[PDB]
Parts: sequence; C-alpha cells; structure tokens
Amino acid sequence: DCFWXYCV
Repeated sequence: DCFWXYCV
C-alpha cells in the first residue's frame, strides 16, 4: 500500500 513519495 502506497506511502506519500514511495509505493510499496
């Protein structure tokens, strides 16, 4: 699931 400048 995506964090603010990092998609994981």
